Amino acid sequence: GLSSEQQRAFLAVTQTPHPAHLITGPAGTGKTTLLYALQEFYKGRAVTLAPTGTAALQARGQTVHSFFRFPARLLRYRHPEDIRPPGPHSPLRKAIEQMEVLILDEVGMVRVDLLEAMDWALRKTRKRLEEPFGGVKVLLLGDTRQLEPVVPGGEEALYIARTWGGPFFFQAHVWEEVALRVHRLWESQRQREDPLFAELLKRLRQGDPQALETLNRAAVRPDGGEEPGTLILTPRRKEADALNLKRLEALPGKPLEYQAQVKGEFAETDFPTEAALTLKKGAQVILLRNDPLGEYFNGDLGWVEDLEAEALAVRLKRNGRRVVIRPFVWEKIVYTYDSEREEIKPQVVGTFRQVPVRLAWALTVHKAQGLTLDKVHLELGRGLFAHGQLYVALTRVRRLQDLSLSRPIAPTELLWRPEVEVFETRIQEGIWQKSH
DNA sequence: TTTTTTT
Ligand SMILES: Nc1ncnc2c1ncn2[C@@H]1O[C@H](COP(=O)(O)OP(=O)(O)O)[C@@H](O)[C@H]1O
Ligand SMILES: [Mg+2]
Repeated sequence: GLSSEQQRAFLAVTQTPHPAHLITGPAGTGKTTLLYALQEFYKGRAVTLAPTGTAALQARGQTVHSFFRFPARLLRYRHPEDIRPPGPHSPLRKAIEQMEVLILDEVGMVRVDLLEAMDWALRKTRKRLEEPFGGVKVLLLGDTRQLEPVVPGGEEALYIARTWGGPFFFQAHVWEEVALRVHRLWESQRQREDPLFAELLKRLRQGDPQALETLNRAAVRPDGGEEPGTLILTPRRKEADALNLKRLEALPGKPLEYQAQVKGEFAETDFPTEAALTLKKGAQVILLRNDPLGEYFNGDLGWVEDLEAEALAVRLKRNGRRVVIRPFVWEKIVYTYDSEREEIKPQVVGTFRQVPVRLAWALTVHKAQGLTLDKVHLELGRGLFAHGQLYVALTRVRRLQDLSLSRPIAPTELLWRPEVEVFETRIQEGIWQKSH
């Protein structure tokens, strides 16, 4: 049931012994439905992983961290304390030893250390140290034009720069030992549903600011946020918070405040949600952690149904189901430099305990990455500031008419890091081999 | 500056 373009990639991946493939293209191009066809072909032989919970859900797999039991921190290069093989008689060891294919969805969101940790974990567990991924055939799928992987400041950023030169999956050293065969998908849903939108976005992918004039002519209407069924996106947290606060205060009903418990050193700028979180029944929220039992994910939108002491009920938009939310603990990690060997090392210095809930009438563009919305309004505020931020904001909706802007987009807000441009020009040949 | 993954 694949299109001709999808069948081309399906056959190029399944009917060759080559062990490393990348299937890439813009959103709506068929990557996920091709993944399902690959799963049906391989079924027992393949393990499906993704870097986020919502992507793992859409890929019918698990997160990379959960499968390999990686810690939620910087994965230092082949470091035995961050990358631990499974025990001698564990189910995970059997799963890795018998694995033939690893399917990795949304690979553009896989940070370089995550991918490298996969490589090392597979090599060590399978005892094939000289073969990339321990001889497992890796099928990467994803768009290469997204928000960059998260890289905190301080010694962590310096480590990643020193070790890999950057955060992207194509900067991993494993590509120096195996060639990545590339297969592009061009035909998108959007090309059929709104070709004008698809043409504008293609030019913006190419960094062409010319496209902004038509986009601004079509989409600028400052009152677009006042319309029903409209989620508001902002570049920064402060403006989204003010939006949410206004909606919360206008919502009739009795409020309940959830007070975080903070221990040790945890600056409030690093808080994953508000320390004093006030909620009302019916408030639009977004969940902030992945359920270990798979009933909800970080990024799930929903509505507050019940509010009680350290426990609330949320009705999920995704499936209409009810989930009960209790506090989670986040850790603050600091990396200290040893200054005599290379030797940075993590230490947990603080903890933050709070219900994993944030108000969601307004969201940041970063937080809305990976959601598909029916209608969005972009309240630009002081402006977009990150690689891919404009493109990700625009692509949250299916049609240009579903989008509105508070003001014209400026050419300074169309941002792409040159390393991503360089990698794209090299994967237009059909195969890519990282130098060194 | 500026925001976000991962348990
Ligand atoms: N071969 C196909 N047959 C039927 N529907 C398809 C096919 N390919 C894509 N679609 C539809 O197009 C939409 C986008 O496809 P998807 O696999 O989600 O693309 P992407 O992974 O790039 O977002 C999906 O909702 C899917 O229903
Ligand atoms: Mg996809």
